[PDB]
Amino acid sequence: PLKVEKFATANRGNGLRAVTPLRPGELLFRSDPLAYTVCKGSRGVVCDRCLLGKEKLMRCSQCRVAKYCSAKCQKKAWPDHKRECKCLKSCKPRYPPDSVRLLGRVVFKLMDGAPSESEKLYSFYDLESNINKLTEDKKEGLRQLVMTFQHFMREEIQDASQLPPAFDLFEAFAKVICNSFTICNAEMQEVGVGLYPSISLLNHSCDPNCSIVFNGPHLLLRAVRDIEVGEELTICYLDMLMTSEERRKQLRDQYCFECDCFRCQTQDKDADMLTGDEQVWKEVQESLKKIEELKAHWKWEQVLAMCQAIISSNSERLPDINIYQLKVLDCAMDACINLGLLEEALFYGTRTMEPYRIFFPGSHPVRGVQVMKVGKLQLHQGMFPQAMKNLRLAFDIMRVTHGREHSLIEDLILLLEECDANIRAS
Ligand SMILES: CN(C)CCCN(CC[C@H](N)C(=O)O)C[C@H]1O[C@@H](n2cnc3c(N)ncnc32)[C@H](O)[C@@H]1O
Ligand SMILES: [Mg+2]
Ligand SMILES: [Mg+2]
Ligand SMILES: [Zn+2]
Ligand SMILES: [Zn+2]
Ligand SMILES: [Zn+2]
Repeated sequence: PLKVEKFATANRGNGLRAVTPLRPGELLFRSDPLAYTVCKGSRGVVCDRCLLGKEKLMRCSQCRVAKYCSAKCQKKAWPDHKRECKCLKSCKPRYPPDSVRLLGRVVFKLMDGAPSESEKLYSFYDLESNINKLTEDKKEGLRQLVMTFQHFMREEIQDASQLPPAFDLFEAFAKVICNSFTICNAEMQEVGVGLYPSISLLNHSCDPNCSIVFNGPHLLLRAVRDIEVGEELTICYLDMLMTSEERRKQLRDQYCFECDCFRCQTQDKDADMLTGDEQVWKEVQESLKKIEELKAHWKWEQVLAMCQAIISSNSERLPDINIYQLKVLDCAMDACINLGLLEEALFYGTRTMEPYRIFFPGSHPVRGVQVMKVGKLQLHQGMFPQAMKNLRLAFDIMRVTHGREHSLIEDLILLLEECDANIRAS
């Protein structure tokens, strides 16, 4: 009962295509990960199982590394965590890279696990390594991860016979880097990384016809536009606010390919993204490196301090459509929400609305969540008609990008019903 199938593309390798016409919002695939792990920055912040930020987490007794929101989450996570727990324990104080911890879970899943439904269309052994396209610097980085893995796993795995029969650690890491999915929360922090081999069949487009959304570790693949029978299915591997030059570099470095898509050919939106004095937004772009690092580690007061020094800077300022200014406004909004400043969060969030409409496609999950947060801030500050307009716009987007299978849609429906009741009382 699949609406999608694997096929061999001409120049792109393997891909995924529709066997039947698809309509916007239609659910193509849903899977749990083959393996996944919390990211280094969100470790000890978000529950290891459900990846939700909780006010109270508790450490696993043995390793004291994994943290859980509930006994339910540690029990559900115990099969995945059982063997790595002894590895994390023995390697303290040192914490392995995310890719190393992710591959360790892959190895344990393949060794001790039943066949994973995540592999239905495509398996881990099928994944693209792009090894013959790797530069010598990339290969050396992989060699370092191999030795890190051999150190990190030395407790559980001392020899190749404990690895799967065909398993080559160099090839395995090459596969992990190109096939890893980043799991993000509503604040654009990356809370986790996981492998979904069936979903790895989707080739990239900067103008994709599909989108992925995450509910905890659970992934949902949906069509965001009408798709003809036989048409290849694509997602965007990258953040939507990047210049064609930035996208080219990232797609080269990580995925070893050159994007020929129409947006990259025409440098679509590049000029509008870079508006303002070039010297000014180079300095903002440099500051974003530190700001987004603080955000990855969930230090909001420090994020807001740096963001205000930009938005409010005595020195020259940039238009809100400048993508680096826009990223700063977004980080400030998310800091104000966590720090409990709603008026200021709404001020920043309101300023991101029109730029988000321009830069994000018609239905994109990032924009849907952004509009939902703004409408939610407006509702709680008691602007009902403004909140209702944005909550309805968020629903128009998120019914396509998220769908009834996503828990956030249920929350949005409750916000709409509350906002509507307030308007009718007036
Ligand atoms: C988490 N997710 C993002 C993983 C993607 C794994 N693959 C896709 C499936 C591949 N075709 C396969 O056979 O397994 C990427 C790889 O696919 C190629 N690829 C893609 N999109 C191109 C595109 N638009 N143009 C050219 N090559 C593309 C590229 O080599 C690139 O590393
Ligand atoms: Mg190849
Ligand atoms: Mg946001
Ligand atoms: Zn949990
Ligand atoms: Zn443990
Ligand atoms: Zn492109």
